[PDB]
Amino acid sequence: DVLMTQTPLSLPVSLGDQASISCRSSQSIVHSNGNTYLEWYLQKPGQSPKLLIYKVSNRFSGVPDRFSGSGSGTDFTLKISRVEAEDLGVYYCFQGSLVPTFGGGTKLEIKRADAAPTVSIFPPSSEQLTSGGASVVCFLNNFYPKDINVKWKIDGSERQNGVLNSWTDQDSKDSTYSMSSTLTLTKDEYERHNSYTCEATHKTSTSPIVKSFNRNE
Amino acid sequence: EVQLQQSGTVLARPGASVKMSCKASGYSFTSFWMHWVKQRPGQGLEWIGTIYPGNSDTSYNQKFKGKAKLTAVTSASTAYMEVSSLTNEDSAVYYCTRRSGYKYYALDYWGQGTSVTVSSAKTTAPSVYPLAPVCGDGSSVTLGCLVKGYFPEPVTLTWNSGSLSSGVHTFPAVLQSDLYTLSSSVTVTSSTWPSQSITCNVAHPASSTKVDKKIEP
Repeated sequence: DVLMTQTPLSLPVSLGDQASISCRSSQSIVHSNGNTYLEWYLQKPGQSPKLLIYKVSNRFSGVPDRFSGSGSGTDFTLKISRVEAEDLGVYYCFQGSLVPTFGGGTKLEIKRADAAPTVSIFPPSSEQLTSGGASVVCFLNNFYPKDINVKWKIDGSERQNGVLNSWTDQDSKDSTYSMSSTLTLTKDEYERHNSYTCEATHKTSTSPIVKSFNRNE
Repeated sequence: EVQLQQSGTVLARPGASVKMSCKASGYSFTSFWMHWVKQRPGQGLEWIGTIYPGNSDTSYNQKFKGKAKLTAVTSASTAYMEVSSLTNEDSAVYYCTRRSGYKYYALDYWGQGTSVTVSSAKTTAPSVYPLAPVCGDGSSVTLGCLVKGYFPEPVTLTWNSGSLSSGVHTFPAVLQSDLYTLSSSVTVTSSTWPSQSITCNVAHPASSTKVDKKIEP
């Protein structure tokens, strides 16, 4: 089995900078006819992939000349000298020879300064509480890098169950991310505790960002 | 002029089989290899298999051997794929793309893709919940909406019929036991709300549902 090990999986870049996506085969992919069938595709969010480079270093027709391929041994490289806002998305290498294998992906994204999440906890709505349910939502807005962690607590007691998180993609305006955790309980179960905490630990402070409330209000 | 059209969005119950089409045009169907690629909800691209029409040769990924059945009908210029014994892992987007011969030798044309959802879920309108900040007592005030327990995707959520858009953070829907859950955060200056009405308009087309939820205190 041939393995296309593509790195890195995430490459934040500042506009106008040169990007370098690498892709390595677990052994030579040079075919019998002497040809190397190593292409590069880019899948922009919401659309299908599209051919960029074919035969290792050849640019497909209509492809921005800032794109270029190369690659020898088992190491191939995609370069985007001068990254524009249209180049952002997921890049894939692909050895379409023997058993066609895709690289893993390298999400081209924008780089900005680190930024701490801005947390906000919301108690269950009375209407949800009428149906017998009770979600406690925590928005962890506008941060960077995207790497963030959330721990819930009930009466100081950690609660790892029924918590459904969901992250937004990099914000187009400020290049930040936002996450959304949600502890869903039962009305009765909810109505048997006071303190509902959610602590966001991000790359910025070594101290979790705590957000709490008491049904005592 | 080469055009790859694929069948629509299919919602399949688990354990079933799903047959999808891919109508080619603008080129000789029988002279090129049609490839199929799978993309699970969150991961990269996976090569499934390939058929050469007009001789019906096939080549599968070991993983898909008994799972994906590639066929082609030259009089319909349509490649087909039947994914059977449907599991959760079969929920993904499927692309039929063409392997060009001379010039490029690569997947230069792709279809818009086919979205298959494997679930036992029945069609369910959402439950839209207002998320007012905790209790009484900064410069900006974060509000939100919780849209949960719906089937199937998608839903559309706007803030104030759309007047509010900056500061809005709509997070990706996630399935938590047969149904979907989506949430949205709207950050507006203190002097805007409650001084101003901030309604959350949720539409679930599959259920012919348009719901407004005004965020009161």
